[PDB]
Amino acid sequence: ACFRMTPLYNLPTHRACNMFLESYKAAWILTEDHSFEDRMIDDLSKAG
Amino acid sequence: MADQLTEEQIAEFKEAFSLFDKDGDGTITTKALGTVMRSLGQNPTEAELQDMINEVNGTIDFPAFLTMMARKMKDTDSEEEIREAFRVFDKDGNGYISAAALRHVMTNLGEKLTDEEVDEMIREAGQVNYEAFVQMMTA
Amino acid sequence: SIGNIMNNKVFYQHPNLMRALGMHETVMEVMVNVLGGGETKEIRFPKMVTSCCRFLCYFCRISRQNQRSMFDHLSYLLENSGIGLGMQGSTPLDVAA
Amino acid sequence: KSCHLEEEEVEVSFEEKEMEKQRLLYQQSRLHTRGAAEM
Amino acid sequence: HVLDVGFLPDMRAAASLDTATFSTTEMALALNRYLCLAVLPLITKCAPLFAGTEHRAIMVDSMLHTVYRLSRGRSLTKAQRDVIEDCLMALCRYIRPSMLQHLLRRLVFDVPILNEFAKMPLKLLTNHYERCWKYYCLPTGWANF
Amino acid sequence: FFQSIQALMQTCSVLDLNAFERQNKAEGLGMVNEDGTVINRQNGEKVM
Amino acid sequence: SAAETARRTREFRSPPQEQINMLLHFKDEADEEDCPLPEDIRQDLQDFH
Repeated sequence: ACFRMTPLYNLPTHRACNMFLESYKAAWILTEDHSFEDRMIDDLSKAG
Repeated sequence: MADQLTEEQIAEFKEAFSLFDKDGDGTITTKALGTVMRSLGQNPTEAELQDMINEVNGTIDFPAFLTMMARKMKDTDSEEEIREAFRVFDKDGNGYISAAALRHVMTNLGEKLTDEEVDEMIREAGQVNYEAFVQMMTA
Repeated sequence: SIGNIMNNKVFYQHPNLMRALGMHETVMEVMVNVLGGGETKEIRFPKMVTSCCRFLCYFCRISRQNQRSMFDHLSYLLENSGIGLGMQGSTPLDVAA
Repeated sequence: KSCHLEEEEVEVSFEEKEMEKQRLLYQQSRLHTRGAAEM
Repeated sequence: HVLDVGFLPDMRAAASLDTATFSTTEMALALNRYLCLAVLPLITKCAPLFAGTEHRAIMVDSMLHTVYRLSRGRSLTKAQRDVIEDCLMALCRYIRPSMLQHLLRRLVFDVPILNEFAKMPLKLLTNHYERCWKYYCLPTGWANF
Repeated sequence: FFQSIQALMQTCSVLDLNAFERQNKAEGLGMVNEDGTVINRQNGEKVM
Repeated sequence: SAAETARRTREFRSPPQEQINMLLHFKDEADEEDCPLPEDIRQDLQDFH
C-alpha cells in the first residue's frame, strides 16, 4: 500500500482544508499563555 | 470497508440509483437492478446478480447496493494497486531496478523502516522485476 | 426519520462529520430507554429496536475510526443485550459482534 | 499552579533559600486561611 | 475418508440438469474439494480414484449451469493439480475426453481441459508409451485436433 | 473518608504481563492502509 | 548527486497527512528549520499567528 499513496496536489480543496486544521494543532498545544495563574489570585481574592 | 471509493463516483452511483427510484423510498426489485447496473457501463453476466441477493427478499435499498458495488470495485482496485505503486521504485517504470539503488531509497518510505529490516527482506530472496517483488512481499 | 437519514448522499462521503455531530451517541439512548425493564415482559414498543439497530451496523462498516468510536461502548452494550431475545432482523448482540 | 511556581548549579547560600520556603509558605497561606483546605 | 466423502460427491450432477432447487451442495464445494486439492499424496493398489476422477469432470460438465465464475475455479483447480500425483494410469479419463474435448472447439469450455492436456504431454515426453489403444487414441485426437 | 482511601488504592494496577504481549504484536504494524498512520502512536494505556 | 533522491521522499511517499506535518512543522516553529519553504509564504503566519 505505502507504495501507492496519493500525492498532495490532487486533493479536492474542501478536503485539503480539514487536514490542515487538525494537523495545525502544533501552534496552540505547545504555546503557553501562562497569564491567568498569578494574575488570577492577585486581582481576585487578594485585594478583593 | 466502504472507504476505498472517492466522493465523485459515490455521487455518480447515487444519481444512477435515484434516477430510477421506485416511489422515493429506494425499494427496487431484482429485474430492475440489472437494468440500472447495466445502464452506467458495467455489463456482466447473470450469476453475480444472482448471488447478490443471496449475500443480502425482494427489498433492495441504497446501502446494500452501495456495499456490493463497493466490494466488487475494491477487489479490482486492490489487484491493480500492486502495479502502479511500484512505478516510482524504478526510474524507467518497466520493472528493472538495481539492487544497490534501493539501499538508500527503500529506507525512507515513511514507515520508519531502518536498515536491518530491509537487510533481512532483500537477503531472503542483479535486477529484479515487479512480479518477483509481488511474490517477495505478498507471500 | 432514520430512513431518510440513510439516503442523503452525505452520510457516505464525510464520516468525520457524523462523529462530530455524534448522532450515534444520541440514538444510543433511544434504544436504552425502550429496552429498560425488569424482565422479558418489558418488551414494549418492538419493531423499532430492529429498525434502528440495522442502521448502527452499517455505520460501523464505513471506516476504521468509525469502528473504534463505537467499539468503546462494548461493555455498555453487552450489559443490556442478552435479555430481550426472540425477535428477528437484528438485536443489540449483532451490532456488538 | 498558583503555589508551586517556585517549587550544573552553584551552591545556594543560606539567606536566599529561606525566601523560597517563605514565599511558598505565604503563597499557600492565603489558600488555607480562606476556607479551601477543608474542602 | 474418501469412502464416505465421495458418497456425497456421488450426487454431483444428480440435479445439475433440470433445475436443481436447493443448490446448497455447491456451498459444500467450498470446504471439501478445497481440502482434497491440498494432498498430492497418492499411491496405487486401487481404482476407486477412477470413479472419483470422472466425478470431478462430471461436476465440471456444467459450463454455466449453476457454477459461479468464482466458485468454478475451485473445481477447475481441483483436477488441474490432481493430475501430478497419479501413477500415470489415467485410462478412461483420457477416453472420457477423447474427441468430446476436441468437439466444441469454439466454446469457453475448451480451456477446461486444453491446458490440462498439455500438462500430461509435458510430463511424459520420454515415457507413457507403454500402451496400445491409448497410443492410438493420442493420434486419433491429434488428427482430429 | 477512610472507606474511600481503603477502597480506592485496592483498584490500583500493577505490572501485568499478559497485557504486555498485546502491545508486543500490536506494535508490529506501522500504519493503516491509508489513514494518517497509527493515530494513537504510543497508546501507553495498558501496562500501567 | 543520487542521494538527493533519498532526500526527496515526502513528495511521493508517506500518506498526505504526513506531508502536511513535514511542511507545516518549520513554518510556525522557532529557530531550527528543516526542509524549509521559500521565505515569502512563511511571513504571514508570523503575522497571522
